[PDB]
Amino acid sequence: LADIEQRRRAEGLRRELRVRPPVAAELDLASNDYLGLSQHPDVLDGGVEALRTWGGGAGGSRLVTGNTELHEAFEHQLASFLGAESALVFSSGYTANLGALVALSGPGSLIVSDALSHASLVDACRLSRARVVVSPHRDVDAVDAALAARTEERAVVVTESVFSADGDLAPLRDLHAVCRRHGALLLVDEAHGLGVRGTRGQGLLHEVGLAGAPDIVMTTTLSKALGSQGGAVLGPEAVRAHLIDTARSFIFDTGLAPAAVGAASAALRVLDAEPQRARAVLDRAAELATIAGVTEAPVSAVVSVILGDPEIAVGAAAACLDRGVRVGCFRPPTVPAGTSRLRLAARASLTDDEMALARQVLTDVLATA
Amino acid sequence: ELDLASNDYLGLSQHPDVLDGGVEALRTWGGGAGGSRLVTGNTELHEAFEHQLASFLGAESALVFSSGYTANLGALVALSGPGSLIVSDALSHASLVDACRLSRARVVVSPHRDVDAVDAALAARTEERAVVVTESVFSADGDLAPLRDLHAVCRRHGALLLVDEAHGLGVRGTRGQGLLHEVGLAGAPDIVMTTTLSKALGSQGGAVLGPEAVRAHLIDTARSFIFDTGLAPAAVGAASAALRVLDAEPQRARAVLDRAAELATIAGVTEAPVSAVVSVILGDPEIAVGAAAACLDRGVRVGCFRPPTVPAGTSRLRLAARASLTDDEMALARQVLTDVLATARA
Repeated sequence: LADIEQRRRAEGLRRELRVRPPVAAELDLASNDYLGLSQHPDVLDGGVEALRTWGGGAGGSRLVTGNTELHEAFEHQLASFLGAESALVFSSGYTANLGALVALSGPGSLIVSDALSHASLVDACRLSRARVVVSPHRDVDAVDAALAARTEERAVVVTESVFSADGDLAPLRDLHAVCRRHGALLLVDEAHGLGVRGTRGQGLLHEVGLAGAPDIVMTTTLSKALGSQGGAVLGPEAVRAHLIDTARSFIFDTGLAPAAVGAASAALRVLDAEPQRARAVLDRAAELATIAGVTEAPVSAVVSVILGDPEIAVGAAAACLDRGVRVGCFRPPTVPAGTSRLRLAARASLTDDEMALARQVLTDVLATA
Repeated sequence: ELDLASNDYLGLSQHPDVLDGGVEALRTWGGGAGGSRLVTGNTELHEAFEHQLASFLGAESALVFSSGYTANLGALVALSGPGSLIVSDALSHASLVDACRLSRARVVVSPHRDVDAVDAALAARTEERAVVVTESVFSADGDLAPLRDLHAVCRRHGALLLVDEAHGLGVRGTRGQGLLHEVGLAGAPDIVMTTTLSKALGSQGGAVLGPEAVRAHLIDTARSFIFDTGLAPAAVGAASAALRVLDAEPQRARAVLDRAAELATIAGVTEAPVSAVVSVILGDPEIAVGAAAACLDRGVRVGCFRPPTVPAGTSRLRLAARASLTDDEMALARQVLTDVLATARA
């Protein structure tokens, strides 16, 4: 009942408030539309055409024909682009993670999940009803130790390829080595890897040479680089079939709107035709990092700018905002108490003029902090 | 062929205004929303639709999710949690089980529409916080939940009532506002409602409706919302337009009932259907799939529930009514279903 109301008290008095409305007007360095494809003309046209062809939403789930030919065609397109045999779309990356992790583990199995994991995967781990071990961030030897000592026959090692927290890279090859050595599955969330890592933006798995691996399952969102909505699970065909019969986050879920599928497919075609875009987001990231005084070269789209106390940094975010530039802002308790930071999300579609605005605003705001 | 298996209850998925709304939304806001709705996703469009839907359903506030599934996850997880009690109806529990598991709460599963069982569960709890979860129209048999009784019992024990109106929206109510609104429970301070946008409203997504505090609470604490990139503008525009068509044309909501009755008449069912979907219980798990295959082979796709979904003695066909059903299609259904059922119950 009213229990809600002073668990407003506790976060009314304390540093947190929600939320805000836009309508396209200023410079956004906080979105994860890494390739700027969300508002690309061709993506808009693809979503519109798909919408006019199939209508709004669909109807049920599938094993032969519930949704559409559109979904399958896109699944094959994405799978072909990423080097996997099969793909299956979900309503979101969240539900894709739920479905995949639940279907590939279950009771009596082991899940080894990186500590800095997005959730998405914590809820998936809970929903899986498997034994969950949380291993230290990118600690390969810890994972190996967990896998070697297990009594459960079936094991899944879960990690992000590019971490949502700091944008750092996971040691996918080493992890896959320990996985194969102990007969474990490797499940990698490439939400921040797709369109960013790889010479052509195929993700970190493809970049480090693990595309098409028989014991690797990949998940990703369609809402970042591919600038749309929805999720996808990719891997060997058997994985897709298994998902089709068993996945409570897929059979009960009405799936993905045709418009989102068309937009994602178009975004994929533009990305495939323009590999330079994937380099462009990294280059822009580097530019932002140089503007912000960050010495560490960006390995992903997002640049973290650690300032310190949670009120010079929020002040920096407010000054940036009042000068037409919205940036990301992490503070306690989302991050450790001494590391309140700004977060700069690069996009491949950033023009030199927009970068000039960012340069002015960020230079001035940061110089006085 | 004739599809009697879809849940596009109002036939709005390809309604011209729905298409135009989605196209406009897409051309205005683009594909998806870049990020979540704590980033830059809370668009004027989402807010406007939430207010619109809340206004139509008589609720104070609404919050849209990427699906009805994630809407249920968010609502149930955020409003229960460790140290609380969840009382979940047995026949709605198989869609809501993931939410119950995710909730980290103590979960008691009560017999179908057994109000006194729920009361006994609420009275004997040690947890101050309790949530009773049910569907208004059950996906299993399309029957109605005793919402008024459940609410009386909830108020007796200071418990929250959580209702999934996925199959009630656009179907129950004089204007298709759902069962809660119909039995006079709209806008109740101790009732939270969820619904999909993918059935009657012929689009995609979910929504949680209730007191303003519920919405603010969800925005601040709901993990299937904060970590979720949300709902496409096109889906929101399509849903909004569908809602406007439904509000302007209540007869559609009446029509789906009428067709359902007709289907029930075709199948020999004596009870007038209380919802869009009609069950034809045959029996054995291959007299029913065989009947479904015969229907399919004569141009009509019907539903078929079997073990694990239903008890072994009641494997059945399911016929989903739509407002967009023509008299010609109803004639086809008459011919095919009468013929097949006579040959399945023989």
